Amino acid sequence: AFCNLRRCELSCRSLGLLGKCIGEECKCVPA
Repeated sequence: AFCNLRRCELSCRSLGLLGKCIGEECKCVPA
């Protein structure tokens, strides 16, 4: 629906950590 979660998870991996959806947005979180 409103979150391209794998694109988010790989963007977070590229910085150094896991990704999650919030809603119409996604964010990164610790391992």
